Amino acid sequence: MHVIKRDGRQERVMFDKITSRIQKLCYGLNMDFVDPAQITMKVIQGLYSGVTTVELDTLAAETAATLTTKHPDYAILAARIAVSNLHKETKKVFSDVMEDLYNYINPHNGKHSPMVAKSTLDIVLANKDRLNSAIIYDRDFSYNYFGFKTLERSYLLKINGKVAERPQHMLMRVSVGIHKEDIDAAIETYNLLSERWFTHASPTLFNAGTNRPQLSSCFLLSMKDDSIEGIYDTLKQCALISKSAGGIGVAVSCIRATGSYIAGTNGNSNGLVPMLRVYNNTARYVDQGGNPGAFAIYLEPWHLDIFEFLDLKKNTGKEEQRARDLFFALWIPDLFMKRVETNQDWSLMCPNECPGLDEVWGEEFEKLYASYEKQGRVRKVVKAQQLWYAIIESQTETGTPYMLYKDSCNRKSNQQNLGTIKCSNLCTEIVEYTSKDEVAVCNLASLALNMYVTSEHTYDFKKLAEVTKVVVRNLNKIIDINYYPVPEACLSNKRHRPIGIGVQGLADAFILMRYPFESAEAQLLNKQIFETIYYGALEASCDLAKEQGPYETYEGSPVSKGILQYDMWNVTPTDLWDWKVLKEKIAKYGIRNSLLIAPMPTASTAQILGNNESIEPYTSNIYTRRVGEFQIVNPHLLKDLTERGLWHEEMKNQIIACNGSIQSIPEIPDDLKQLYKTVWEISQKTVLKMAAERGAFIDQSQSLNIHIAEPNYGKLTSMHFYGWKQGLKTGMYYLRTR
Amino acid sequence: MFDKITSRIQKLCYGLNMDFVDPAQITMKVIQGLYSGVTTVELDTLAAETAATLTTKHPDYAILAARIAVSNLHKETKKVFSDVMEDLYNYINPHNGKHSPMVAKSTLDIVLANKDRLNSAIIYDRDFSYNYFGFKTLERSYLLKINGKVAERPQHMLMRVSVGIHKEDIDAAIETYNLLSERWFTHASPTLFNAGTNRPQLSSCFLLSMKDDSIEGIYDTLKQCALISKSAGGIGVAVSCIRATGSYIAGTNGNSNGLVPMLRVYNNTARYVDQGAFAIYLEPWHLDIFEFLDLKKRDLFFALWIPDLFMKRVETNQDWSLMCPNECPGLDEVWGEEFEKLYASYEKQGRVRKVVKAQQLWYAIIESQTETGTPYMLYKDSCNRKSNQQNLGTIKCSNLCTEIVEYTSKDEVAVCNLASLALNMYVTSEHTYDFKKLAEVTKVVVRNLNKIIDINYYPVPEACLSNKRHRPIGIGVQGLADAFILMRYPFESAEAQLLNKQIFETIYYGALEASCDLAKEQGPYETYEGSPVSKGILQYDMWNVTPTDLWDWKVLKEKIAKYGIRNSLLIAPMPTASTAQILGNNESIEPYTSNIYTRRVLSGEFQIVNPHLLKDLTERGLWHEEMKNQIIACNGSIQSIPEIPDDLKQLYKTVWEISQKTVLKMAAERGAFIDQSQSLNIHIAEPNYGKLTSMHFYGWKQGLKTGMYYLRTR
Ligand SMILES: CC(C)(NC(=O)CN1C(=O)c2ccccc2C1=O)C(=O)NCCCC[C@@H](N)C(=O)O
Ligand SMILES: Cc1cn([C@H]2C[C@H](O)[C@@H](COP(=O)(O)OP(=O)(O)OP(=O)(O)O)O2)c(=O)[nH]c1=O
Ligand SMILES: Cc1cn([C@H]2C[C@H](O)[C@@H](COP(=O)(O)OP(=O)(O)OP(=O)(O)O)O2)c(=O)[nH]c1=O
Repeated sequence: MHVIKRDGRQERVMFDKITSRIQKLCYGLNMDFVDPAQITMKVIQGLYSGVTTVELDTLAAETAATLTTKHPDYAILAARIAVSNLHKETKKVFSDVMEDLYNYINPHNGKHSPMVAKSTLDIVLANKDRLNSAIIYDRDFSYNYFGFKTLERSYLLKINGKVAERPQHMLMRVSVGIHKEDIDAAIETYNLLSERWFTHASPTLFNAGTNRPQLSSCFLLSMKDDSIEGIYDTLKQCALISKSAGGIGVAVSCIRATGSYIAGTNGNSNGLVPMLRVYNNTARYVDQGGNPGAFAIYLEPWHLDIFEFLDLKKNTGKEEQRARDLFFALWIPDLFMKRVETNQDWSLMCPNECPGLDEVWGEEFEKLYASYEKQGRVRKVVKAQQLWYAIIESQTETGTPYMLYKDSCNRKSNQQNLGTIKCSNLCTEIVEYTSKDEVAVCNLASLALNMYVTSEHTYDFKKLAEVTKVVVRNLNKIIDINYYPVPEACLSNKRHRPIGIGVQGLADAFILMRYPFESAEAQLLNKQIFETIYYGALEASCDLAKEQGPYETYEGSPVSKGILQYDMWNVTPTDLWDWKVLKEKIAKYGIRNSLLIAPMPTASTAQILGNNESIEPYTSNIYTRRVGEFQIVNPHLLKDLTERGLWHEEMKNQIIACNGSIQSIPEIPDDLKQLYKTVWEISQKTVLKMAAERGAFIDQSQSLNIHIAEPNYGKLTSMHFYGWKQGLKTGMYYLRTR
Repeated sequence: MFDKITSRIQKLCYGLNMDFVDPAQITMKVIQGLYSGVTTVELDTLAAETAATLTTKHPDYAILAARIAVSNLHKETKKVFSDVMEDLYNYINPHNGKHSPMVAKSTLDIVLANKDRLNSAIIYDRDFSYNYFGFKTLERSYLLKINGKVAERPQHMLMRVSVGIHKEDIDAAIETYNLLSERWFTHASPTLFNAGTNRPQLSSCFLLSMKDDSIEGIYDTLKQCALISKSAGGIGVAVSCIRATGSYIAGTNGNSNGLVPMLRVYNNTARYVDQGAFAIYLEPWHLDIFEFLDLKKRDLFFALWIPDLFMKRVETNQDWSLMCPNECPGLDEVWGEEFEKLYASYEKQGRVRKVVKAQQLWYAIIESQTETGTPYMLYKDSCNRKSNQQNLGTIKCSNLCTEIVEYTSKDEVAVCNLASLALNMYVTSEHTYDFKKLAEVTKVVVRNLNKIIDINYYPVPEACLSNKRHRPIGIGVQGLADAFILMRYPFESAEAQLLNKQIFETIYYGALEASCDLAKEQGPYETYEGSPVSKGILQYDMWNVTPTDLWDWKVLKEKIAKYGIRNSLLIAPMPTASTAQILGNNESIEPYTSNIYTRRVLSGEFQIVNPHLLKDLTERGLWHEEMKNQIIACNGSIQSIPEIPDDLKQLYKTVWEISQKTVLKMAAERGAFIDQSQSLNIHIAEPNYGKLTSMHFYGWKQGLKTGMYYLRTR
């Protein structure tokens, strides 16, 4: 028939032609129920006397995509269809893409617009010879579809509207954006970024090697002062960060509660309820412009406005008086948990009546708080369980507030010497020091935990621990060259140098190592997996101290005084790793990095390489993405449903009506039922259990979500108090129900 | 006892024309207190209260109601100024315990040395000069309050204001006091508030230009904004410089959300920081102009900064290009016959983001005004061509009240510290106007306001740099309505029109003669050289209005040509709401809005009628409880009731039936002797868009700076 080619000529569209043009790609697929026949069918069964070739692979790719439910290989295939009709549509070699990206011109103004950077490009052509050939473009056939169309949507820079990079072109520029002048490691960084041994978090990918590269995600802000001059110089600070697309965690603990005396202008303060709507509208003002930004507010429960802090995301409320786009978080000191569970009363205080109440934690905070109580100098006295179910009443309504434990989050941080951490980040994993002239930042890089497994289901620990070895130096260099939108951010992270190495797909990891997520083997691996990262991190940060000198303010720190993160948890480690010689190695030289581990949640940067989204296990065995609107079942799961033939259309529909609960239907081996157990089914005691076990080797904190489709009050009460009781820094990210 | 209170009562009824005043009916309504309880002051509490109720019978019951509250304010306040000042600095906040000096050591110290002459120069029978409703606006905020109890007397606060301004200058202090106390004028509200206090703010005015289009500049304007709302200041903001909705963002590759989500951050800011509200000045060429008049349809007041074109292409039924100040830069920053050439550029260059018929825009503004009242109308190309800061550059906005027109920049956020004139104190018991002292008093006020410039604690250093060079001062007025009424003029009359020419002339040449005097002493304001008046041509020349033979300006033109003036701008009629709800004079320059009005004192609601109306009504007997109701039924109008000699309903007519054609008339006739603008309110309660279209243009055809403040309906 009738398709106009890549030319401008015509070709007889034939089934024999297309089914073989797909057979060109199907390599690395068990091609036993993978079948290029029945792609071509629905395609040709709509092929009209028209329709070009690329605009036929629009059909061919998006059709093999929808038929991923037949096998998780079809997604990886539907990718190559779209990728190959991106390859023949994209410039073939790297230096030619880069040169073509800097000479970019904006057709609105005519203003010459450097997509990349002169700070980068000129080092790029400098090694054009080997760099260009050091790119295996056969590695963007290793991505799955639903990840690739997270890639091209916003990760692959386009020119005037259409794609300008290939995924490898994007990955190499990233590895060039990081090391710039360095090449022996730049291609090394690429050579792990490409075959997905890991990834840098979202912003490190976008504008690595653009002019003023902004390589940092979330940022942290303590309130400058208890002053409008300090407040709006804080408000400016964060508005600037959301300019440069930055997540933000703010300690607003420092602020005059509602009804607190103002000496300067003889009125009472308005509290945070009005002060925070200011941040609310700041958020959906400056997005970056084109989807919205949002900041995580960290108010400590001793603050008089804590109840009204909690009324703030009740679905639909009181209009002129309520905020939405802000995310809320609790920076909880041990004491509150204590006399909730002892059911003794609780004092609510103003940080001005009771000054310096946010800049103190733990045993030091036990008494300073009780000192005001004896003086009588508090505003509200309420039974501690009040504030407690009122929090749960807020969480059961929404999912917020977040739950961080200050006197667990400060007890076990390497930044203690700098003072009290008054807050965490947007997604509650980063626990760094913040102040008037300091706003520490997140240097983030996900780890694809599923990749370090043998085809014999044994773990490749000594490679995980040296990939991190590379991950740490990347994030170090990122600290220097990263554009800091605010001068304090620089002169913070330039000081402390905290980097946050996150992980993803430990959902997938447990599964592909053949472990049920709950098993006493997972458990048993969950240690060592995070022993591995931390070890490789400390080992890498140590080699860096002996080369560039320990960060500003290194000694004073827990490690400089000779006692490490797990030692703070009293959780003595496992003997993979000879920790004695690491401590000693850390001891002559030091470390370059204040904090290292931060299991940060990754969504887009997880969607991209098919791993399931942070540390959380699979939520629904069958789930969906939209870029049509495609059904996708768990890869792993269908991997085994087909190996032994228990997957039909009279099975797919059964699992959908289960929310992935493949536990009901008894034609599936209980070897798989245990293994692919949806997170809901998992009594979450064990998840936080696990978190605490792995948290011992986490410098900062870990963004943990909690899933119970049927959330009671005590069944939520006994949840937090498990996590807090057994040591966690971050108790809960979101609450998911239905 | 009944015969004990009535004695206690006209022991204060002196000066109150005792025919339609009667002391017994006061004692009668208070005996409902029934005694067997109530202190010695609770009596006098509701006794004043009772007298204030009866302003309905005579405006003298109000003045009496004052003294009652006042004579039992002096009872519960010690009687000497230096004492009051002493306890005001030796104040301790007992919620706390820390030392909190409510006045200033820097001023007390100044008080105690010149103590013996200051305390005696204070006349303490001038608190009796105020009337009740004025007195309890005073009670609330102006009189400093030691531990809840009023620590000051009106005198004690006013002498504090005098001493706060002159500081070491005592001879000029009793000066400013004796005409502050004899109500010959008054300073701005924040002045009377923190004059002589620790870290004093003496300004409200306050203007702001976006120091950029960038976030960095958006929030250092916002940082500045909250800082000023901290210091209890209302701001006019120039936001014309800001990216329209969707106008391509640079390195973030985003597109702008434009104005609306921005102003919402300012909205919320304006509500977060009280101890307030901001005005936002957006020129009609900005693209987001339609997303602009829907926000009004909130804590922000809105305003258009209109160039001559927009009107010229609204009459002529001609199109209109809405532009982005980024595609079409420097567009807000240019004015007049020149601006139209720059605007017509991007017209021909074609870079325009949305073009609509200009009259559609226009009625779209009338649609927002009829509902709300906003936006304020101020004519750009009509402000700068008649402004004395025309040399410093295009003035890009006005204040939150639209009387101030001052240059604003990267670090110059102009203030216009303020003081109003009691225009009704200048009359004879021979019904002729006293122009002599009006200059003389204005002579003083300029110098005080200029002392205020030097001592004022400025919230942002940018405001300091603006006031120290320009040294501008907004000298406003009040009781315009009462002046005509005491000169026995109708507001609309031609001898209202004579006099109003003259009235602002004497003020202008009173202020110019005053501003000329402290170029001698200190040296011309630094950016004098270049300004239109350093170029020997004044405000009334830019309107080309030949002044009255009243004064000899040829003399004044020629004083100024020598030494010069320490000030850039001089005249600027406020809307003196509280700042005038004290003396007994009608709010700014507008006529009597409604002959009978009511103010809410806490819980009570007292019927208060036009003090001159009733006092002329009663002179005839033709006033009563039926007359009374008939006037409230008209929401002000006394034209219905034919009993009234038709001479008096010319005199007291309300601004409703005062043909606005002719309000904007007199507004132009005085605007020539006004260095800045004028807060002009517009009043029609049944407003076809036709009326609004014709009243608006009458303004910019007549060359006004402010086309319109508020719209006012029902
Ligand atoms: C208030 C007044 C008329 N009467 C009182 O102090 C006490 N009293 C009575 O035994 C009595 C009986 C029946 C009706 C009303 C009253 C009443 O008021 C008074 O002047 N009583 C004289 C006693 C000194 C206190 C007093 N001057 C004050 O400051 O209120
Ligand atoms: C509404 C809105 C405006 N803006 C504005 C304010 C930012 O400073 C600007 C982008 O910053 P820049 O990229 O620095 O702006 P620019 O280089 O194009 O020139 P200018 O600063 O004068 O605009 O766009 C946003 O960035 N985000 C938004 O959501
Ligand atoms: C002016 C103002 C302050 N505040 C509160 C919140 C801020 O923490 C703080 C900043 O303003 P200030 O009260 O002026 O801060 P301050 O340290 O100078 O306190 P004081 O004047 O009593 O000596 O006041 C409001 O809540 N609303 C307001 O309008």
